[PDB]
This record gives sequence, C-alpha cells and structure tokens, in this order.
Amino acid sequence: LHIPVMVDEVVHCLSPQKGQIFLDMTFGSGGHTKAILQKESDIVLYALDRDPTAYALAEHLSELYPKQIRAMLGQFSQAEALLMKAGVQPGTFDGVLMDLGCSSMQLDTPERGFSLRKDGPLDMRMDGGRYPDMPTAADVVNALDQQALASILRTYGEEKHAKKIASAIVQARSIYPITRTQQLASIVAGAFPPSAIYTRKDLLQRSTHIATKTFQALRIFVNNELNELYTGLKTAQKFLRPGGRLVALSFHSLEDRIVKRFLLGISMTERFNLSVRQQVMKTSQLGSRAPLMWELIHKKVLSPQDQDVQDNPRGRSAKLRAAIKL
Amino acid sequence: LAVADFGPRDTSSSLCGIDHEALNKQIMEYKRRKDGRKRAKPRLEQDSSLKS
RNA sequence: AAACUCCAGUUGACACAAAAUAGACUACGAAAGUGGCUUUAACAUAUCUGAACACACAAUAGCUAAGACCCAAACUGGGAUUAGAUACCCCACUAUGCUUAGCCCUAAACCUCAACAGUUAAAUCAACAAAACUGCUCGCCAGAACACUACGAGCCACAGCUUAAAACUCAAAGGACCUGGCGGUGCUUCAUAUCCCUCUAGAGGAGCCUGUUCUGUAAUCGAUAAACCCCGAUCAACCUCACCACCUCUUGCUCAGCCUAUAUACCGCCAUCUUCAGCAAACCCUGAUGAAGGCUACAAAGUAAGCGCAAGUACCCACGUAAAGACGUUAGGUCAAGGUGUAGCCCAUGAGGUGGCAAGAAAUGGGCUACAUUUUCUACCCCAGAAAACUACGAUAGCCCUUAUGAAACUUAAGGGUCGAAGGUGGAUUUAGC
Ligand SMILES: Nc1ncnc2c1ncn2[C@@H]1O[C@H](CSCC[C@H](N)C(=O)O)[C@@H](O)[C@H]1O
Ligand SMILES: [K+]
Ligand SMILES: [K+]
Ligand SMILES: [K+]
Ligand SMILES: [K+]
Ligand SMILES: [K+]
Ligand SMILES: [K+]
Ligand SMILES: [K+]
Ligand SMILES: [K+]
Ligand SMILES: [K+]
Ligand SMILES: [Mg+2]
Ligand SMILES: [Mg+2]
Ligand SMILES: [Mg+2]
Ligand SMILES: [Mg+2]
Ligand SMILES: [Mg+2]
Ligand SMILES: [Mg+2]
Ligand SMILES: [Mg+2]
Ligand SMILES: [Mg+2]
Ligand SMILES: [Mg+2]
Ligand SMILES: [Mg+2]
Ligand SMILES: [Mg+2]
Ligand SMILES: [Mg+2]
Ligand SMILES: [Mg+2]
Ligand SMILES: [Mg+2]
Ligand SMILES: [Mg+2]
Ligand SMILES: [Mg+2]
Ligand SMILES: [Mg+2]
Ligand SMILES: [Mg+2]
Ligand SMILES: [Mg+2]
Ligand SMILES: [Mg+2]
Ligand SMILES: [Mg+2]
Ligand SMILES: [Mg+2]
Ligand SMILES: [Mg+2]
Ligand SMILES: [Mg+2]
Ligand SMILES: [Mg+2]
Ligand SMILES: [Mg+2]
Ligand SMILES: [Mg+2]
Ligand SMILES: [Mg+2]
Ligand SMILES: [Mg+2]
Ligand SMILES: [Mg+2]
Ligand SMILES: [Mg+2]
Ligand SMILES: [Mg+2]
Ligand SMILES: [Mg+2]
Ligand SMILES: [Mg+2]
Ligand SMILES: [Mg+2]
Ligand SMILES: [Mg+2]
Repeated sequence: LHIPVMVDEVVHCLSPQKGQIFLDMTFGSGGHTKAILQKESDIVLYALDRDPTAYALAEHLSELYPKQIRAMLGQFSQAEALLMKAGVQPGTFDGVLMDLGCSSMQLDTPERGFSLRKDGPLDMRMDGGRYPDMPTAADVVNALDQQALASILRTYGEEKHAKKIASAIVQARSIYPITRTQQLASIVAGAFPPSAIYTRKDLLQRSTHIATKTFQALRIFVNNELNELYTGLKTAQKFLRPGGRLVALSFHSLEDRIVKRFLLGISMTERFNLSVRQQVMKTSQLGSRAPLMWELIHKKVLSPQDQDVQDNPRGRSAKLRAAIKL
Repeated sequence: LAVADFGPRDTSSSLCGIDHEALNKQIMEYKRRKDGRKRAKPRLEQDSSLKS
C-alpha cells in the first residue's frame, strides 16, 4: 500500500473548509483527494488525471460522495478547456493540488510498463490508450538518433553517460526491437562493465539499477511532464481564486525548479544552481525582477519526515512548495 | 529625445532544453513507416634503409 | 532579506586594541623576527670549522590557567542564493589574534645559495636559476613508490612531535628546456555580399515538377555534413541496362570473357580549404657544432635558383569577369568512363533472347507556378478598352480527345476540351547578391 505523500502537510496547508471549491489536477490513485474529502464533509472538489484508469477510479469513488467530488480526464494543457466547458473560467478555486510524478498504481502494475524491475510492455505512458497514437517509450528509443536520444537522457534524466547509454540503445534496436522493460534495462547495463549494474546509489544511499535514469528520462519525454507542468501551473493560476492556497509536490529537481521559478517569477532560461558569486559576476557585466504574484506559505521547501521516508521510500524526494495567489 | 515628436499622448522549447516539437515529429514519421588498439612508439618504428 | 531603531548625524568625553605618512629607505638581530614615543639595561668571541639527540632559542596555528575585549574571526545561529545541503554574499556572535604564567617545537622556518678563506686567470658554462671556480671543514645523499608511513625509542607533546624502515610492486621516476596542441587565456586589429545589425529578392506555408530518404517490389549501382540530394544523366517507354523471372549457348564479337571484391593497391579526371600564399631544394651563418634559430633600410646574416601567387594572356580597356591557383589537408569522390595491381568466377560471377520492375503510407532537398490591382484579358509593344472574389486571381495537376516521334505511347511531348482545387504573401530558421 502507498500512503499519500505528505498528506498531513497538504491538508493543513490547504485547510479545506466549508464554502470553498478546490481542484485536483492529478487524482491518480486518489489518496490525497480522499484525504481532502474526509476533513471537510461540506467541501466541493474537482479531479483530473491523464490516466483513464485513474479517471475510472474517481468515477467509481464518486459513488462514495455523489457531488463533493467531480471526476475529469485529460492532461494539464487540456484541463482549462475541459473545465472551460463546465463554464468555471474564473474558477475561484480556493486551492489547486498539483501532485506530480507517476502514480503508485501506474508503477505497481507491471502491465503499464513503468517498472524496470518487473517485465511489462515498454509503454511508460501515463495515458491509458485514451490517445492510441501517443508514442510510447519503445517508440522513442527505436526512432531517435544518438544525438537526439542522448539529449533526452541528459536533459530529462540528469544522466552523465548520455552518449554511452544512448549508443547501446541504438545498437540494440538494430539487432532486435526494444519492446520490453527488462530488455531496455539490460541494454543500458550493457553500456557499462557488468559490475556497474548497481554501483550507482540514490540519495537514500541504497543501490539502484544503472538504468533508473533512462526510465525517468523517457517517462518525462513520453508524457512531456515538464512542458505540461508549466501550462498546468499557469492554468491553475488563472483558475485560482485570489487568496487561494496552491500546493505542489516535486519529487525530482527538474519539476521542483519550475515550481520554484514560477512561484517566484524567476526566468526559466536562467542558469541553474546559481551561486552568490555567479550572481555578482552575472550582473557586473551589465552594469557597464517583476512583482511577485504569490505569497509562499512556507518559505522553504518541506520534505517528508525521515521516519516516513523509510515507510514510503518512493516519496522520499517529495518537495512541497505552497503559495497563495496575489 | 527632447526635440523628437511623440505625437498625441494617450517558448517551452527552451524551457526543457530540447526541441520537443522536432523530436516528436521524427517519432511520428517512424510510427507511420512501421505502422582500443595498440599504437607503436614513433621512435621505435623499424627501418630497412641500412639493410638495403 | 534579516538585523538595529537608547538608531543615525553633529559636538564633547573616552583603550590592556592596532601602530597613516616617513619607508622611492634596505637598517637591526643567530634565526624566528623587528618600522608610534620616551628612558633604563643592552647587541658573545683578537684563527677558523664543530651536534636530529648536549645547551639555548624558534612565525602562524594549538594546549593549560587567570585577565582584557575596540576590531577581526575558525565554529555556530539567522538571512539570502540554490532543485536542495555546504561554500561563495549579508547579519550576529564564539574559540582564537592581546596580557600574564606555563607548555607545544612545527612552516614553501626559502636568498629553495652550509661555515670559513681565497681567485677573476684558465675551459665562461649541460640547461634554467643567481657570472665561473679553488682550498678547508662539518652536515647530508646514493632509482621510483611504499613513506612527513610501520615498529622501537625519547619527549609537560595523548587524533602530537623527532628519529625512521621492510615486504610486496614497477622500468622507469625525476630535473631543465624546445616544439606542438590547448586555455571557461591577455591585448590588438579584423571579415565587405560578410561573423552580427543594416539593403533587395527569395526559401521555409499551397499546388505542381524533380532528387533523395523511407516503405514497397521477384527486380540495379554510385554520390550521400561542410565538399550528396535536376549529383554520374548536355537525360531510363524497347534499346540504353549494369537489375528480376524464365529459357538458351559453351574456345564463346576478341590469341576469350567478367559493370566480380578491393577507390584502404592505383593511373586517369576531380571535390575541398582556395573568397588561401605558401611549398620544396641547394648553400651560408648563429646557438660551445643541443633540441633549435636566422629580422631591423640612418639595416644587426642571410642568399644565387624552382613551383604557386604575381606578371602575361582570353573576353569590350590598364577595369571587371573568366582562366589560373603550388605543396599539403579530408586513406575525400570515382575499379560502373576507360586502363590496371591484387584476389576470385570459367557449364558461369561469362554470353544471348523473351517479358517485367522502376510504385507511394509518407518525410525531406532543389526548382516551377501562384496567391493578384505595380494585378487579369485583348489590341499595341508603353497616351487604349474591359476584367476585378464562389462564372475573379490561381494547375505546366486530374479526366477526356486529337496531333507529333516511334515498330511499339493509359504512359513521352505539344495542342484542344472539360475541370476551377489548395493557395489570400508563409513560425523557428535560412539562401543569394556590391
Ligand atoms: N500532465 C498531466 N496531466 C494530468 N495528469 C497527469 C499529468 N502528468 C501526470 N498526471 C497524473 O497525475 C498523477 C500523479 S502521481 C499520483 C498522485 C495522486 N494524488 C495519487 O492518488 O497518488 C498520476 O495519476 C499521473 O498519471
Ligand atoms: K604609526
Ligand atoms: K611605509
Ligand atoms: K622563497
Ligand atoms: K604554446
Ligand atoms: K515561401
Ligand atoms: K584518388
Ligand atoms: K576503373
Ligand atoms: K581492378
Ligand atoms: K521549394
Ligand atoms: Mg527588514
Ligand atoms: Mg663555532
Ligand atoms: Mg650527528
Ligand atoms: Mg645545529
Ligand atoms: Mg628539528
Ligand atoms: Mg613557537
Ligand atoms: Mg596563544
Ligand atoms: Mg565585530
Ligand atoms: Mg573573543
Ligand atoms: Mg598591544
Ligand atoms: Mg620567513
Ligand atoms: Mg655549519
Ligand atoms: Mg650556456
Ligand atoms: Mg629510494
Ligand atoms: Mg609534518
Ligand atoms: Mg609519525
Ligand atoms: Mg610509535
Ligand atoms: Mg514549399
Ligand atoms: Mg539510388
Ligand atoms: Mg552507397
Ligand atoms: Mg563510396
Ligand atoms: Mg563528405
Ligand atoms: Mg529487354
Ligand atoms: Mg529497360
Ligand atoms: Mg555481369
Ligand atoms: Mg580516396
Ligand atoms: Mg587582351
Ligand atoms: Mg586583368
Ligand atoms: Mg574560376
Ligand atoms: Mg595568375
Ligand atoms: Mg574512403
Ligand atoms: Mg573494371
Ligand atoms: Mg550473368
Ligand atoms: Mg476563373
Ligand atoms: Mg490542363
Ligand atoms: Mg502514330
């Protein structure tokens, strides 16, 4: 079982109260959505997900609360149109809970293809066939050139060995099609000496497969999570009430940066991890930020309790960024 | 600028860092189609001029 | 931002902290060190050398105890930046820097030059540093690494200091210098249809033509980043043809033949920098006759020749445009122009006949025609009349029918008829032109 990550913080943060309408742009399993419909019995809630399996769960769970929860299906970009059909263009949503990442059910079910450990079709697509033409991870690896595929790994996977892990994929695909998760994992391992398979470690300091950065990289290029995250936040702002509390959850750095640089106005094209020294050097050259539209409830990113991390290691990297619209 | 007459006075491609559009265009075309060695030290290179 | 707001400014009072200028001086001391003022004491030796351990010292940091505390400041806390943590930045503050009394005994404690005496003549001298040496004495060294380590021993030192190995391992390690490459290297001047902006017309969007890719097919090959992509072709209905299927021939058009492999064996002919100005010899001289170097015009070691540039020539000039453009670079292109080295086939990888492929789910390059009013049609070749939005502009496309060529034409070309589509001047990007 997967407990909703930081459910206690997200509930306190949004303080759901009677007379307030809320949105959920990532229903998924619905653990967070259900934790929010428990504290306040008079709450109004809206749900959304990219997975039709997740949208069916919400529809089945809608029986528990007939109108307090309203289920919707679609991507972040398509969310505004879907909600615009309802007619809530101003929205006046008190809070938008934009949980991020892959659902526990999505990656616990081997058929969905998200787990390298198990053997499933190399789908790695949050979409559940709602768009049967949407390329899957298998398609991405078999088509793109080394330079193109290396960029996917480098930019989205934070993978130093992008050229080494991409060349192995290019050679492997020629010999046979890459259609299964384990088939890819073995190819990526084959780019390195056999001992490399578990040399790398996580921040938890527990050995991880040497292809855990290629499964994350493709997952984010197949589902365009990063570009869809920028529109998703923007749409929330337009549909978010003034004085309404937004709450995001970033499990990896790339998504965390966008949430940080969006709630603070920082340009998305600035250099990453800028030090104070570099900031001085940057502006010294020019010598020769706009008003913020948010009020961060908690100034610094929250993180899961160390005890809770061991119980749910999947959510160890959950960085909660809360803000109030201005 | 003081002399001048002003008249009567009243994307995501860079965000990710990859050409996500161009990458997904090549995949669509694919979907349609289907559906070291030793080097000798130069000073030690052997010559036969003296033997000739 | 935080912090402060008994804050900040003026004025006055006020140090156990630190000592502008002088100091561009180069002094004192054994070294370490010593640069505000005064006073006291005071800077060993009438031959030199003489210690890891004796004797006495020894920056900074640090230890123990007691004081001082302006300012600085490891650490720590807060703020900020950061995906986040630490650091870099900001604020506050501590050990510590100070005094006293004990320790600790280290430094790139380095003029990286042991002390003393002597010489400037020999050879000046591997190199660099810092001109080259002689006598004499003490200390020290004997491949790299292991190793400022282990053990032993001594020490007020207890995560310490001093002295200091061996085994296993290697064929180098190392010093100086030269060249090249490279620098998130300095400065300087640059590109002239160009690196960017600026100027004009385009490409990228539409249709069509054409190449390529992919897919398809029993059914060629080669080119394929710049430097491939209307390229070998100044050109494929048969032929061409090298491909596929079937059939046929065997000293075969040839004193046979092979478009069989290898352009990474080559000649031949070229691409490319080149919208370059350099390349290769023969000598001479400098550096001690080292790797190397060789220019000063009021000239200081360079020079008599070759190739390219240049000149000259072609076109309408002496301008411009052609042509030319070395060596070298990319084992660049071409064995399928022809020839040919090497390897392979010889009833077959050779030769001949018949028929056939040469398509489009698509993607992409180049071009053509357009989207119209500076336009469309007609007359005229520039003083006109009409057209001008769903019967306008717009196909060189589709379909149908003629004609031309041919033995052969749904197929190639031209013409006519019919049809009247997308397109409404095209994002990122990009081509050409003085
Ligand atoms: N661009 C997007 N638009 C909509 N839903 C998305 C999305 N990207 C991811 N998602 C979905 O959002 C969920 C995030 S992970 C699951 C979190 C959820 N609150 C839970 O019940 O666990 C997944 O269901 C995922 O498929
Ligand atoms: K002074
Ligand atoms: K001075
Ligand atoms: K020194
Ligand atoms: K150099
Ligand atoms: K155009
Ligand atoms: K050649
Ligand atoms: K040939
Ligand atoms: K040959
Ligand atoms: K074109
Ligand atoms: Mg403040
Ligand atoms: Mg003496
Ligand atoms: Mg001794
Ligand atoms: Mg001594
Ligand atoms: Mg000593
Ligand atoms: Mg001392
Ligand atoms: Mg002290
Ligand atoms: Mg202070
Ligand atoms: Mg103090
Ligand atoms: Mg003092
Ligand atoms: Mg000193
Ligand atoms: Mg001595
Ligand atoms: Mg000399
Ligand atoms: Mg030795
Ligand atoms: Mg030491
Ligand atoms: Mg020791
Ligand atoms: Mg000992
Ligand atoms: Mg076009
Ligand atoms: Mg071809
Ligand atoms: Mg080829
Ligand atoms: Mg070739
Ligand atoms: Mg090339
Ligand atoms: Mg024939
Ligand atoms: Mg033919
Ligand atoms: Mg043949
Ligand atoms: Mg060649
Ligand atoms: Mg002439
Ligand atoms: Mg001329
Ligand atoms: Mg020419
Ligand atoms: Mg010439
Ligand atoms: Mg070659
Ligand atoms: Mg031949
Ligand atoms: Mg044959
Ligand atoms: Mg018309
Ligand atoms: Mg026609
Ligand atoms: Mg005829």
